Amino acid sequence: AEKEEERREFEAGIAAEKNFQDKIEKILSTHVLPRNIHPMRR
Amino acid sequence: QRECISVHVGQAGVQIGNACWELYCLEHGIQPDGQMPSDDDSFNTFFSETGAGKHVPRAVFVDLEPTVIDEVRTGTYRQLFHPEQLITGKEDAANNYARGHYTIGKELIDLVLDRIRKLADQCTGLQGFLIFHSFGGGTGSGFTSLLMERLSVDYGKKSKLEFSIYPAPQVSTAVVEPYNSILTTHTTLEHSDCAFMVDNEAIYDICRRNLDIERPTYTNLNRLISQIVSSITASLRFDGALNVDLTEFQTNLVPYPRIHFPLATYAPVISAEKAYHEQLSVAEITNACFEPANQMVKCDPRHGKYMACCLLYRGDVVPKDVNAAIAAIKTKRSIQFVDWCPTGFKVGINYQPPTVVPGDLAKVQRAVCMLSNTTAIAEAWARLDHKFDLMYAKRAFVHWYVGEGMEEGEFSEAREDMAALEKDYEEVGMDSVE
Amino acid sequence: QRECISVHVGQAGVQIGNACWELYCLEHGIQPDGQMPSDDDSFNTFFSETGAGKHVPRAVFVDLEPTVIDEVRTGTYRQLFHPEQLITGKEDAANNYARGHYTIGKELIDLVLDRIRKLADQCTGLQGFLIFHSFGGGTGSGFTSLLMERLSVDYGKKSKLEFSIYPAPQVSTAVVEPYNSILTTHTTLEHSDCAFMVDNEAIYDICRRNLDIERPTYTNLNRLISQIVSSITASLRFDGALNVDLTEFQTNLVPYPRIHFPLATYAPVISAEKAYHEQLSVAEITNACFEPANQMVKCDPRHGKYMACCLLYRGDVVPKDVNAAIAAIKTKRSIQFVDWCPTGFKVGINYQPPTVVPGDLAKVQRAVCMLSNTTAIAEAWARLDHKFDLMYAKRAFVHWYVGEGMEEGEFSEAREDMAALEKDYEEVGMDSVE
Amino acid sequence: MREIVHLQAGQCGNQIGAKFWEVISDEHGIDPTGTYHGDSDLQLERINVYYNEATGGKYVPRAVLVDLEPGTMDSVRSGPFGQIFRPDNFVFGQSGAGNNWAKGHYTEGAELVDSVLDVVRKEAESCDCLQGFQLTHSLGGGTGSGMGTLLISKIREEYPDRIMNTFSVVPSPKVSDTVVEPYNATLSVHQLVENTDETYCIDNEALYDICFRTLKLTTPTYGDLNHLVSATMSGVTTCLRFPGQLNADLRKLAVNMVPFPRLHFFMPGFAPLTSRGSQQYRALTVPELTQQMFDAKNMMAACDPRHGRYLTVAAVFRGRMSMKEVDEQMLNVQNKNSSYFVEWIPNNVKTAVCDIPPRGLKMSATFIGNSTAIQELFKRISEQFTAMFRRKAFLHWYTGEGMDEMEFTEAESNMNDLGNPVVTRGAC
Amino acid sequence: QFRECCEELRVELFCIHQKAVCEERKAQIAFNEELKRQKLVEEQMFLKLWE
Amino acid sequence: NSSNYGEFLPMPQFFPCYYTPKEQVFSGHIRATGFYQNNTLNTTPDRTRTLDFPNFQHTL
Ligand SMILES: Nc1nc2c(ncn2[C@@H]2O[C@H](COP(=O)(O)OP(=O)(O)OP(=O)(O)O)[C@@H](O)[C@H]2O)c(=O)[nH]1
Ligand SMILES: Nc1nc2c(ncn2[C@@H]2O[C@H](COP(=O)(O)OP(=O)(O)OP(=O)(O)O)[C@@H](O)[C@H]2O)c(=O)[nH]1
Ligand SMILES: Nc1nc2c(ncn2[C@@H]2O[C@H](COP(=O)(O)OP(=O)(O)O)[C@@H](O)[C@H]2O)c(=O)[nH]1
Repeated sequence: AEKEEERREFEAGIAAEKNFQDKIEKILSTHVLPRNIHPMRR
Repeated sequence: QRECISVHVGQAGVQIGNACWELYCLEHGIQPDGQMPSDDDSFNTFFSETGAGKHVPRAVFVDLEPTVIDEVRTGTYRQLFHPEQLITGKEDAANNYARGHYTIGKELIDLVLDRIRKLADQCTGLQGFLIFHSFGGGTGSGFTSLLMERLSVDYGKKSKLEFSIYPAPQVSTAVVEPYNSILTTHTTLEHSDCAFMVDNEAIYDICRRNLDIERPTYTNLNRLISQIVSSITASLRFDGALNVDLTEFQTNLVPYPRIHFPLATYAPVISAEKAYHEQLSVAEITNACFEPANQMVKCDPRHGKYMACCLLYRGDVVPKDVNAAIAAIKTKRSIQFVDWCPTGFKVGINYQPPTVVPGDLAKVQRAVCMLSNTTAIAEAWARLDHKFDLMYAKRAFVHWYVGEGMEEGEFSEAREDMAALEKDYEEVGMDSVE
Repeated sequence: QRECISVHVGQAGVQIGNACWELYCLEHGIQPDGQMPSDDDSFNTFFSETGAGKHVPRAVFVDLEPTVIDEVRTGTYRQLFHPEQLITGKEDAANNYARGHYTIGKELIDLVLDRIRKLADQCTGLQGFLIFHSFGGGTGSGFTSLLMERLSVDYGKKSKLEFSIYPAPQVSTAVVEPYNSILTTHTTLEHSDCAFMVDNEAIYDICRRNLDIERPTYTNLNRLISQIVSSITASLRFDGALNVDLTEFQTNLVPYPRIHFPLATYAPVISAEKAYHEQLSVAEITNACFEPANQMVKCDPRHGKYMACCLLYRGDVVPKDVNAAIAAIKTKRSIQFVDWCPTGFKVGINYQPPTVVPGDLAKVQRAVCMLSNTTAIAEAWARLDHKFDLMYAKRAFVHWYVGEGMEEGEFSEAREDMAALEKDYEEVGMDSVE
Repeated sequence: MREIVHLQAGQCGNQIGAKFWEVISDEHGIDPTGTYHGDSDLQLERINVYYNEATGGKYVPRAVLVDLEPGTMDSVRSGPFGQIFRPDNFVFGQSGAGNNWAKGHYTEGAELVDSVLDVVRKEAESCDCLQGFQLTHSLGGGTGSGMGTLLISKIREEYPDRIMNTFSVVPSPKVSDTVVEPYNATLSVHQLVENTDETYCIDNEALYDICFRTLKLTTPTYGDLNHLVSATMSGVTTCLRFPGQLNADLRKLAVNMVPFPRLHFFMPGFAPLTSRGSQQYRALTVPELTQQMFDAKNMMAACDPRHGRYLTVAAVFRGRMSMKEVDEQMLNVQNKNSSYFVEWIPNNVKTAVCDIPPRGLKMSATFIGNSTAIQELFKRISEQFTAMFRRKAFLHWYTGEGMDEMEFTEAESNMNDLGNPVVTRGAC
Repeated sequence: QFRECCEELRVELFCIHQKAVCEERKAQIAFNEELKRQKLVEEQMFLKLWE
Repeated sequence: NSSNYGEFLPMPQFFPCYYTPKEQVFSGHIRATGFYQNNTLNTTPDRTRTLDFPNFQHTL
């Protein structure tokens, strides 16, 4: 058990890393609250 | 909630302000007329709001002579300004400090204080005043000092930052320049609270050598000053990692109560067809600040010691890249600091890339103004002293002043006061031996 | 990290710089303007990735005559350098070491030194200030003098290679060329590191035989000199089995601290229709490296000994075939080596194959740059002294140098130390008898 | 059931406390809106130590947010957990603090201290059994030093039997974001001697040192800095929040950790600290946790422990771990490093092993150490103050606001009399 | 809250902002070149007035 | 020359790229509406050390 449990936690950490990478690419896709742009643009 | 009243006295002040307001307008986004584009609290720092979308500024343009206010009232900014804030005289102060201070001051000073009072009534917390002028003619000097006395009477607990054009140290453009300049130095030592020096010839040289403009004009000379004033008083306009206040500039740059004459510099004065070739990183923009050919005053810092330097970073700047730059610059033995101040640096961070006016400067991602209170300004002070002594050896050009009404003793009082300034600068100059 | 500025001073240098850079780029990748055409971290050393993924050069083309430097800021590579980088003067240094270490120079020297500062503040491990300067036309001699000295002071232990071009045996394109040399080696013998001297007379001879080119021009020579400078600085900008940085050259070639004057000789300098007939095998290339009719300085190796030779191979070089070559050489009796240097030559192997600028040097999958502190450069050193003597004899072409500074003494003072160099050579070649 | 009120003073204090509230909100499972979305009932079992109950489960943090500049709490409320505090806790006023201790202690700061204290009162009698108060501030500069010390004095004279935990950002040697840091910090340290119970000094230099050397981070920003402060900020108070064996609250740490009533200055430390690239090359366990914990490169204050004797130390471990590991490696670190530990105070380690680990990790450990390396930190800024004070510089604003020349000499004499006991403990 | 702490968001923001700076500099270069054309037209005008 | 100071109408590609503001609406609608003042009569319960509402069963 303490083995299978340890292996399960390691796999959870790898899957979390993968999800972080997909999330980072999605949020770097192109992302701009109108307030962050002075009337000059809008 | 935090705002400052901008006063421009004389052609110099009016024109610095011309550039000053054009820049402020652009930064915020306000259009010429005053109405905003088809649509924030930043407008509260310099403008107001009439409840109709016509931001009007907290500006008092005073000149004893027209055509310099009439250019403003005729040009494209006739509707940004309140049509009566632009106070116009009827007789030029005539490069006469004591005409602007003794005879033609009383036909206008009541109106000017009335408008300062009206602007300060619409103020929640007044962080201070910004007095823009020269150390030159009567409009720039005498009316300025006569204004400073009344604001010391009426606003004695209020901050008054000052931006002044020091006389050109080598050539100049008038012959009573040292007379007027030492008189306004004597009358603004005890009333002005932090007065930034700007020399013309330093702007001249930095425009010729860094801006790649072999034809610079006054439309550029204080177009740079508009940038540097905005970079000073923008930390209360935006947020930052290390936001700095107008009282923080004073409490971190004027160590003794009389030493309130810092010299400034701007960072990236790069020239559009020149910035495709540099990192413009924090370390090298700080090195470009401390390099002795980018100052605002023609004075060599190597003949003196730095006492307090405030760096104002605006743009995408990392405070620990600032840490690295300061750690690099404090190891060089050429830049000498005073020993009664083991750390003499202020850092200010603002998340705002600088606005660029259509013209000479290119925009950059990072820009710092470095405000240093150096002991090397005593060289310029003593050079102006030798200038005045050489002219005053035989009462040249004194008959105009004593005929209009200034007494003979005010010149000797100004001489003794600025010689005391010399002695104070030497006294903070030498090290501790006890 | 890996870094090495290139301070090309004088026409020969600037001109050669043009060649050296053209080669650096085509080899690394930078396009004429830059912006790596791309689709890894080589550039870093002899370049600087600025913003926008740019690639700026690490150089400072200095020369007190517009002509040359101007033809760079108006041709192919008028985008790589940042204007400021290339500093130019107004009046020429009319063949006069005087105009250098003395007049027309006291001025420009200040800036070039400041520009050298920034080009080295954006770095992290300056592995050598490679300075390319001829030994004739004032500039190349005088200007270099001032530079070398200043650098030696500020940038101390930092290496300072100087691919100077040695004066010529016969030919020669200056009747004052002699004077400058015996006044320029009084500064490359006391403020330098490993000045690789190359004579123009040899590249001439080689271009005729091996390169086949019957009448190539200057560019053709400077281009061969590029392959050599390249090979030297290739282990610090690419990979290798047995690398060798600039520091290793200095702590392996120079024996006593005043014989820093080695000679170089490229490898396969074959010519297209002639290379398709040879095997350019490692041995074959080194067999030619020590040949007496390919050394890049007329000085013949037969009438001399080899204090310590350095061999930097490039391209397909099995690291167990060089030991073969070095043995198949040390075995011979013609090549003689000072007894005081048991170990023979130091091997250097890099994979990056010599690139080819569509011009002369054809495609050879291997090569080697051979350096050596031959005990026979004395021959040339002596030829020089005779000229200085025959000329100072009737104090000729001296009124000039003494009218533009240089007290008459210099010539005498220096010529003595030049003869001191002679003894040093005929002293380290003496056969250990104790 | 126990109880702690969070004071935040100054810009640095407000930002570090905001990161603290974000960290423990995500630990307890509280969303930004205040509602509860968690997975374990132990999170809700002891939630009302930092989090006052409201109508329907919108738990409100019991922190006051104080500055003389009405600009930083606006950023706090616009931040990623802004909409969770009570708006009556936000107290401010447009004035120029001006990084000035006199202006934070004898003027507009002393104007606002009464209105601050009213909210501190209301949150203090809205309690069941208050352990005490916990002020986050920066010693260098004003507001956090001036009003922070004035608030500490007033709270100590109001409730004198409660534990005061002041997390202070002490000025660093290498750089200085303001120029009057010795001036502010000698007075604030003088006031922190005979008021507080647990000071925690954090240098910014050590923050960037653990950001670069250990974290291997390229552009470490102020958010990550305050996050590293918030890690130990949260980890010190975990046995009053979560179950586990060998529980330890703030007063148990204090009695177990301050020998003489002046030497209550502490060096925090959080050390399961690995980079993203070095995480997978690791065999995370209690021996290695002790290795990074007692290593001098995961420290949070720029003071090297190897130029002083450890007076006493705690490790607040968290996680499902065996205790023979922590017991035997505390014994082994005491036996390996003996000259750096005092001999007149034996068994000078503390172990407290809470059960719940922080999110994203299986075991963690918070380091508290009363090293005699505070010697250099005090002596250095004593030297800087004496250099700035012999020549009578940067002080006319203080005398204008109403200081006396004698008070600065009192503060410097008291801070030197704080540096004297740390001399004596280094040589018995 | 994920915007404010990832550090690759911040690096990639450096990248986008530098690209925007470069393109904006190009627009400025075009504008200043247009200023140069306007000055040349001014010079031709003053030439023909002089003649 | 003073006409240069309002000329060259702003293009939609001249401004700085982003605008990070300091918006005081929170302070704006808090400051005028008080800073809270404890002007009340106390309602705190009879708090004891550890025996709030105890039991006195041990007696005759
Ligand atoms: N940017 C800018 N600076 C100016 C301008 N006009 C004057 N200055 C500065 O002002 C200095 C001279 O100021 P004064 O002597 O007071 O000139 P004045 O007020 O017009 O004096 P009068 O002839 O009596 O009208 C010059 O040396 C300039 O540096 C301007 O139009 N633009
Ligand atoms: N590779 C190469 N060498 C050159 C070239 N031109 C001149 N040289 C060498 O340079 C020597 C003299 O030229 P320089 O020293 O560069 O003359 P300079 O730098 O113009 O100095 P001044 O005449 O005072 O201006 C000659 O003896 C040549 O051997 C060239 O175009 N290419
Ligand atoms: N860790 C951390 N330190 C900060 C932060 N903001 C400011 N500081 C530090 O606080 C010091 C000065 O702050 P201070 O002058 O006291 O701000 P004030 O209280 O408003 O006057 C600086 O040296 C900063 O390094 C933050 O968000 N996190």
